Amino acid sequence: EAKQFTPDGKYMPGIFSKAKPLDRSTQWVHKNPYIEA
Amino acid sequence: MFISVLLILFALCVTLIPEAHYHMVRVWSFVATIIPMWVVTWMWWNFDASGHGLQMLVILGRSHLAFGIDGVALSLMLLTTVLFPICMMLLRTVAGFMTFILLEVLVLSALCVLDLLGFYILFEASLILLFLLIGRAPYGSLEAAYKIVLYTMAGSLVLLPTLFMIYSECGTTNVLYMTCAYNHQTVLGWGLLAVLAVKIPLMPVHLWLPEAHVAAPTAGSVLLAGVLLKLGGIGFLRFMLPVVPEFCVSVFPLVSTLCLVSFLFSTLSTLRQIDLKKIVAYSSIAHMSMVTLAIFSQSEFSAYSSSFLMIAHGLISPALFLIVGILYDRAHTKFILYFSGLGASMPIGSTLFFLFTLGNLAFPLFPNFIAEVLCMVSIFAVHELLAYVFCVCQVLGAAYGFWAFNRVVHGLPRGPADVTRTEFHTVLPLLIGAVWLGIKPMA
Amino acid sequence: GVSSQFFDAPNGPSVKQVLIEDEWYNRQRSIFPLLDKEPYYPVDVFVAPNAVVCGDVDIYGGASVFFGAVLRGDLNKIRLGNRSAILDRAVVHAARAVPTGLNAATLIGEKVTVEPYAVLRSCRVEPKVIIGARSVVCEGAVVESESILAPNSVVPPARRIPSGELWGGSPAKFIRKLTDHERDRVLDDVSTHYHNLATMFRREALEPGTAWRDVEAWRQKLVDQGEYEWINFREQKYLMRLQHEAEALEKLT
Amino acid sequence: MSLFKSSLPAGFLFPYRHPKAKGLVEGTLYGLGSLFRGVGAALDELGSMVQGPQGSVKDHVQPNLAFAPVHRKPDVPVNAGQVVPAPPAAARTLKIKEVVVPNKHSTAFVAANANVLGNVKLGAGSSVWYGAVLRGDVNGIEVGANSNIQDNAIVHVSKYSMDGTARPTVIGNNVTIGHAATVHACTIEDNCLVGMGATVLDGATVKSGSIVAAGAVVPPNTTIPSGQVWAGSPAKFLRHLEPEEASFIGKSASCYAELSAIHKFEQSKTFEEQYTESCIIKDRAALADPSNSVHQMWEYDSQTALVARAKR
Amino acid sequence: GFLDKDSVTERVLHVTKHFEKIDASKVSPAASFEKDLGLDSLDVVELVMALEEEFGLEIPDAEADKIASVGDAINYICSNPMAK
Amino acid sequence: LYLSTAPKLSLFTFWASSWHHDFSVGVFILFSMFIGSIGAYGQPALRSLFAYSTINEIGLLLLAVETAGFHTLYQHLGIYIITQLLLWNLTDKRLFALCAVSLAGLPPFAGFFGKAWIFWHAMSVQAFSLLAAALFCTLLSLVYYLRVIRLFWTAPVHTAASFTGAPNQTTLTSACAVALAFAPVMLVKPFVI
Amino acid sequence: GWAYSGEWGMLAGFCFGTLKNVQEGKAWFRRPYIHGAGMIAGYYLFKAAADWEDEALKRIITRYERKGYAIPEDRKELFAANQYK
Amino acid sequence: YKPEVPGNTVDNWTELRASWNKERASSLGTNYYLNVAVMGFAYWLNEAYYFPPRTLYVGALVFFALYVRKAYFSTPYAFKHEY
Amino acid sequence: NPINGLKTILHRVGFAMRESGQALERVGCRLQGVYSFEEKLNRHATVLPMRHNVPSLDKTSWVAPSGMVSGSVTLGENSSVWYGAIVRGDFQPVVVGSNSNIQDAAYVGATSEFSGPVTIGDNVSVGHGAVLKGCTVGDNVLIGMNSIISEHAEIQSGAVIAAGSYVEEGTTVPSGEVWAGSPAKKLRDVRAGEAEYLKSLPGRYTELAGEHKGIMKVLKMKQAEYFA
Amino acid sequence: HGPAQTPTVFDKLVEVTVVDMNGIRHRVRGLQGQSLAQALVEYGFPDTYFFPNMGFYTQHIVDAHVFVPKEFWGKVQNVDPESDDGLAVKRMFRDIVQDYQRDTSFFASYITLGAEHNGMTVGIGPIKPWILHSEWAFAGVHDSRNKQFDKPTVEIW
Ligand SMILES: C/C=C/C(=O)SCCNC(=O)CCNC(=O)[C@@H](O)C(C)(C)COP(=O)(O)OP(=O)(O)OC[C@H]1O[C@@H](n2cnc3c(N)ncnc32)[C@H](O)[C@@H]1OP(=O)(O)O
Ligand SMILES: CCCCCCCCCCCC(=O)SCCNC(=O)CCNC(=O)[C@H](O)C(C)(C)COP(=O)(O)O
Ligand SMILES: [Zn+2]
Repeated sequence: EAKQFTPDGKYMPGIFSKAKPLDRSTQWVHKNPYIEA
Repeated sequence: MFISVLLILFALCVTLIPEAHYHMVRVWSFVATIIPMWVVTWMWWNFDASGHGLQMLVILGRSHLAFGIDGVALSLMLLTTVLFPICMMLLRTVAGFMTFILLEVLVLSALCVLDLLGFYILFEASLILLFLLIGRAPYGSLEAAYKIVLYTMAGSLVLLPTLFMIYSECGTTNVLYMTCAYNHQTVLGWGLLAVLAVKIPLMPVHLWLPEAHVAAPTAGSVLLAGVLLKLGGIGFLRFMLPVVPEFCVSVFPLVSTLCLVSFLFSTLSTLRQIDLKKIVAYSSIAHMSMVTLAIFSQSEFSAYSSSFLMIAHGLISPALFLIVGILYDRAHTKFILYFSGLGASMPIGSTLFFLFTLGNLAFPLFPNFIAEVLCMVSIFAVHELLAYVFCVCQVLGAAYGFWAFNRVVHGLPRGPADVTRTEFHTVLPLLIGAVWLGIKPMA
Repeated sequence: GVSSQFFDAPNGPSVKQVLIEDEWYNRQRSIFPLLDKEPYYPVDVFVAPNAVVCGDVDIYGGASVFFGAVLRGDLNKIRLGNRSAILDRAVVHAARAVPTGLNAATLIGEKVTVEPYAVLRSCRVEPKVIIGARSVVCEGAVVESESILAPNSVVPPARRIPSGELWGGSPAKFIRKLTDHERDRVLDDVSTHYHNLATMFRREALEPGTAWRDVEAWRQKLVDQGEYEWINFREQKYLMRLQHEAEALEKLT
Repeated sequence: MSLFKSSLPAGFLFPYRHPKAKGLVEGTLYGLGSLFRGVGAALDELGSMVQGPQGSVKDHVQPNLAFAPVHRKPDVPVNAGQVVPAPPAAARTLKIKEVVVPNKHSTAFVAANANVLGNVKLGAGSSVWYGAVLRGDVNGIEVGANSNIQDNAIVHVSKYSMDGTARPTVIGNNVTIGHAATVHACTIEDNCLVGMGATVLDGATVKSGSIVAAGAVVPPNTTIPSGQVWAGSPAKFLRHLEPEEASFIGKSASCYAELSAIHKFEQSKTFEEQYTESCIIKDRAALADPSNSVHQMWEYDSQTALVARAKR
Repeated sequence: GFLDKDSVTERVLHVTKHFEKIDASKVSPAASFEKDLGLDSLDVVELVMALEEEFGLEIPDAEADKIASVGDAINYICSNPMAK
Repeated sequence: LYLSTAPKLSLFTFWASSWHHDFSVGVFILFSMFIGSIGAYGQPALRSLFAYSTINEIGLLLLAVETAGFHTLYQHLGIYIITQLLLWNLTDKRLFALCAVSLAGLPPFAGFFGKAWIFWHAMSVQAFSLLAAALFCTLLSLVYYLRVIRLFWTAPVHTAASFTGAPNQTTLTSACAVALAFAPVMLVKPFVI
Repeated sequence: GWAYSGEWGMLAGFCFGTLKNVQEGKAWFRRPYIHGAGMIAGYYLFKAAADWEDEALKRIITRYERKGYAIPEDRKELFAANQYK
Repeated sequence: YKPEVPGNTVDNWTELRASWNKERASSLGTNYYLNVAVMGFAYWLNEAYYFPPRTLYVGALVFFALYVRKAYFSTPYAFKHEY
Repeated sequence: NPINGLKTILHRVGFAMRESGQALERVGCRLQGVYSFEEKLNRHATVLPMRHNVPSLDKTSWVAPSGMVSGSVTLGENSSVWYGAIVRGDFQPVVVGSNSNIQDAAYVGATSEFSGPVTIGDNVSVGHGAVLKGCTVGDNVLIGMNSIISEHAEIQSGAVIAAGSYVEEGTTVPSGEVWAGSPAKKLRDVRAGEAEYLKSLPGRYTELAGEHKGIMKVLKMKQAEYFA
Repeated sequence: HGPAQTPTVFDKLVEVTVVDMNGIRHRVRGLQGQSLAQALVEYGFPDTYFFPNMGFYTQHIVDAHVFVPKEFWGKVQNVDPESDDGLAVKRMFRDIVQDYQRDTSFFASYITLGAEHNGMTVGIGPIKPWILHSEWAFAGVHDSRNKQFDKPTVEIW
């Protein structure tokens, strides 16, 4: 629900945004310990 | 030469750019690699196939450094200069720009070298660059860099006494006089075989590549896959056959059997791989072995077929690496069992995965198909048993290819969404080039 | 109630002292020792001319101290990690002792960025941490690495800041978990950004400058007038030390 | 009279400026140096002029603004500073007859980079640290003895407010002001501590022995009694004075008085003395070598790097 | 903890065994120097001397004053870092 | 820094001018090469690492000696002395890896060519044994040279500032010795002979 | 002697000044007098190297011919030449 | 993910302490003895250089094989009271 | 921007020539044996240029000697920056119009790597010690002391910012609003007398800044008197 | 996430009784996740109480020689004797300790303090003279007042 952009572009990093910012790491999997071993 | 020096100085200006203006940093770093692509285009427009077998000759006095152009070197230069901007498009640090600029300079200089000592000096000047590239602190493996650097140094150290011995024997290091003097073909031949069997992945001494090409990032992965193995094939074609033919002949059964067993074991080993990147790593071994056998066959058109296959792999395999890199970066893992339902999740990306998988599998409407047809024509004319051995195991590579593709693509949708504009643009040159060379490569 | 004179200085006592109201041009030094406590800065350090640094302060790597910032390590030792950003008019302080019982030195880890108007005093700042504006960490509190502190946030003494999280408020409280990308690059991104700005400023450093000419001209005028005075600080210091020794020895028995 | 008070050349004794030259060698060297200076200045100005608009700004010294005047106004009562006659140039040029400068106790110490102007009284042993601002321009500023103004704090008054009551700011004796604190139109009683980074608004008054928490926000016109600790934004009462905290404030008074004395000692040194100290440090490091040839003949003083007696 | 709780105990018993003012069977693994043995401060000092002599250490006077029991000596030795 | 350059230079010159013998030194060359390589691989201490590196280099020089052809001996001695001069006056650690790559025989810099003509002259007499031994020891050098590179290249950049004046009192000689990448241009021709 | 020796020396002096400013934390372009002096030094030094090559080659041909190893005049030009290669 | 160190911590540290409660002597003596041996008997290999290569390589392999490493060198004789 | 490149090369050449001239004058002072050049005097600069990029200051504007500006700073007619304040435009342009006060040791600048250009209107009062980063503000707004305005937020013309509050990034506040708190929020509307006090605010700052400029000019006269 | 108490240093406070080679007890406060020797330096121990690590790519790491009582033996993180790191540790035993070895001899660089380490008591182990390079050596005499914490840097070079 965050706002990482302005109404006119201008990507905002949103360092101090309460919501979790969508990023490159957004679609990372949750590793399975047995699989990792 | 003057133009080349201008590019050399112009590329170095990256470090002189203050880091404050990142936009211009990216622009300059990309344009520096853009320029040589147009320069090689201008060269190709300048070449004459009705002229001498070598054109654009230049020598830097008594400093060795003999530079001349054949079709093989020009085509390899074109393919490399196409590859490099994509690699630049995948980097974010000035250090990476500098390293890849130096690597590209070294590759281009070696690609048209005509001095065996010159090739020796210029080729392995990038070994430290690869060492720094592969074993990066946060994500790389030091062991892979250690491996590859030791293998390359071992090869070069084996070769060097042979190089200096033939130098003293003939008083020079130019190929066009090395090819014209009587020499002890055997020792130099062993040196050349050792180096170019280390460089091109050939069993048994080939084990550095599976770790190296996987530990490296996407740009270095594409570089290593599409360039440094072809340095071996152009090495054969430019040096070994023109200089020492008798050694080439007396070793032909050994080279052939080694290539065959390499192809067979690599093909069988690939199915047991559990990571996509390792699967792509083993894939190139069979192609390189096929190239080497085609070169050593010398039956009807061996050099041209080998060049065609080298171009085909340097076109297709980097696309596999691009897809692998996109999936890893937007997934943070390379482990197969975390890939599923990719077609519904990444429609265009999965379609590209399919197309380039078929490209790896030598199917019609692709340059790889004509490449392997010509290579098998050359092999068959020498003998039919080797051609049958290559023909019989065609199913075994496509086996792992289709298995991995279907396993990761179909099934339960889970993972990243489809590709971005930058990723599609990176994919684009390989698709267009493969289509163009698989429809009307010649005219 | 302490006399402004020090006979036991590492360099000897000052013979002539000058009143501040008698100063007609400012002589503010950016970096200067404190008795036997001396600074330690990298060769490529950016120190803004209006910054304040003194005494036993440690600075590592591509760190930076910006305009009007203060690092007063008079009561303890101060350490600054590699490539750490200190923006304009911030203070890094310390005390003689803390209730926690640890070293009262204020520790700043590498790749830690600080916005303007921050007060740091007797706190351990682990590497890769963002410090907001109008934000303070009290004595004995510890901020774990890979953390971001919101501006206008108060960190009480002897408190803890668990890592991998975003915290803020007055008093500070949990807000949200830092994303893995934020831990991976963003902290280093800010570090490199402000280091690039600091080096940009350092590039055009015309040091020591030319403003000394006018002061030199005024002194030269005094020389022409002869009113400029010669004083051997070494021998006058020796005489003052001998006077101190004599007067001290003449008061025990 | 260390060992060679009468033999050492003046150049060693006065490294900041050599005396008048005597010999032809010295005079010719001085002339060559003057020519070098002139040519270098000409080259510098040529480079600046070809550089363009950016070079138009030069290296000019900053005024000593820690003691700077403000305007003597009719309505404004001078009760903290003191009116003084303006320099004759100011009067003859731009009509300035009376100026008011701070009334500063000689024992007090102010950093060389602060901004203190006009109607300010500083208590005996009171301190103003680096980077702070104390602009007494429209009202008075009263600071008690042994009272500290820490770094980057702001002290300002109001001649006109929302309610239009010109209220001066008064600070008692033994009072602590935090780093980067905010002071505006408030009264602070004796032996009080103000947190670092806090913010005090107008009409507020603090009783003696009270605590201002760091970073807190003071509402306009609010009174906080003694023996209380307040925090929040705006602040709320939280806790009473623990027995040890008043003694902690006293310890702060003592230790920061010592700090102010030491910093005054460090700051009140002349340039030539600082260069002498630098040369002394240089020679001392040259003497840090145990294998220095002098160490079997000449014994040097630690503080002055001069021979006191021979070793053998 | 710097030494074993048993070997130290048997060594202590053995060094106690060779005192003329003590009863060889009255010595127990845990006892009291005053109530059980009826030994004064000087005898306790002599005890401390013998124990330190066997164990090759040094004990300041205050620690010896704190020592008044066999278990005290055993735990003191086991708490000594110079133990051998 | 003194020891690595001067007495060795003078002894090589006196050997070249007024020395002949009717024997070999090959077994000692094997001792020096193998022992220096293994020790420099195995010693974590930087001082002993460079010590065993020096042992391996002096073994290489002895190998050059045994097959005559003192021109390569001279040039390699000069290159190694240049490197040692660059070594012991280092204040920044970024250039420290350049010494390793100028010692590990990496192509673009002078150590490679200095070892290269030595190998050329060794093959000029077909000294197969010692040439192969030198090649293997050259390979073994690369391990600890890469280790050096890791230790002082892939690290945060930090250089202490001078306090007693003398501000980086050896910049000039350092940066001058750095300009060895430009040497191979003049070196590749028959220069030293 | 080589044609571009002095240019190589000037480039070496350029990098020399660059890395001198590197070793002191300064911008690469600061203190240009060092750059000029280093360029002059490199130019003269590599000119000396180019001349020394010719000196050594003349020494080589002289020594070889004096020993009795007489050459056909065609290859003597490979040694008896101040070529501006 | 992290692999586990095999074995027990206590046992492995005790093995780390095996044959190390001993003072290190001076390296001077070994150095003097090596120099003396070289000065005294190295001339025995003077006739060696003419020998057939097969025998010389056999000798090299033997000499490499029988070598004992000075670092981490320990004997049972270091902690026994009698022969 | 080839004009930028030409300006940059001219600046670099002039900068190197300044280096050479000042170094040679240092050498000449060494020959004359007087080391006044060695003095570690403060180099704090009111006007600090960024290569070719220079602050533009109205002839009716004013900056304190402790006040500083860097980069392409635009201060409008009768616009004041008070003592010790730091407005930075080295990386991003900051534009300020007429009759605006930047009070003592208050911060307005854009130094976040993605902070856009900063816009300041007219009759704008930034309180003592307030921090403004990457934000735009309309006319006639009281910016409170020690307050924080974050990036790309729009302060519409006519609102109120209470002292010491924190404004979140991209959080636009409409006109005529009183806002407070670190998670700042609307409190109430502006009152008539409060707005009148705000409207009377600018002229007092203008007259005081002119007076301060006069006193500073007197002090500079005395500084010259020392050497002139 | 609810009324969970605010994070304070008390919850991670670790205390260890350390006795010098002169037999003087000293109270030291430690923190979870950090090495014992780092806190030892943080306490004010003399530089003679420390030594460089004798391993590869770890020579910037300091350590002190201590004795671990019997109970806490299992809290020491395991190290392979066959490993290269184990070889470095064995070189440390071989050189630094010599005949100062005791079955409780251990290295603080491998002690990661935790909850269980609260109340643990250790003392300093004696060492032989040593030299690493020009700027950091040990005479064999513990007569000094310089704090190891006062060294600006750890120069392996
Ligand atoms: C350089 C010169 C330095 C000096 O000499 S003094 C100048 C600088 N000194 C200061 O930092 C003064 C302020 N220090 C203090 O924190 C103190 O005085 C502060 C005393 C009231 C309290 O600090 P304490 O360490 O005594 O903390 P408390 O036990 O009183 O905390 C109680 C309560 O108040 C809250 N609290 C505590 N301190 C603060 C603060 N600061 N702000 C907001 N809220 C706070 C806190 O949330 C606590 O509740 P929880 O954490 O929810 O359980
Ligand atoms: C080579 C040796 C040379 C020796 C020369 C020096 C000889 C000094 C001998 C004289 C020293 C003294 O008596 S010192 C005088 C000691 N007397 C007192 O202090 C008064 C109270 N009596 C005690 O304290 C007794 O020791 C006791 C009742 C046992 C208390 O029982 P404990 O002990 O349980 O405590
Ligand atoms: Zn005000």
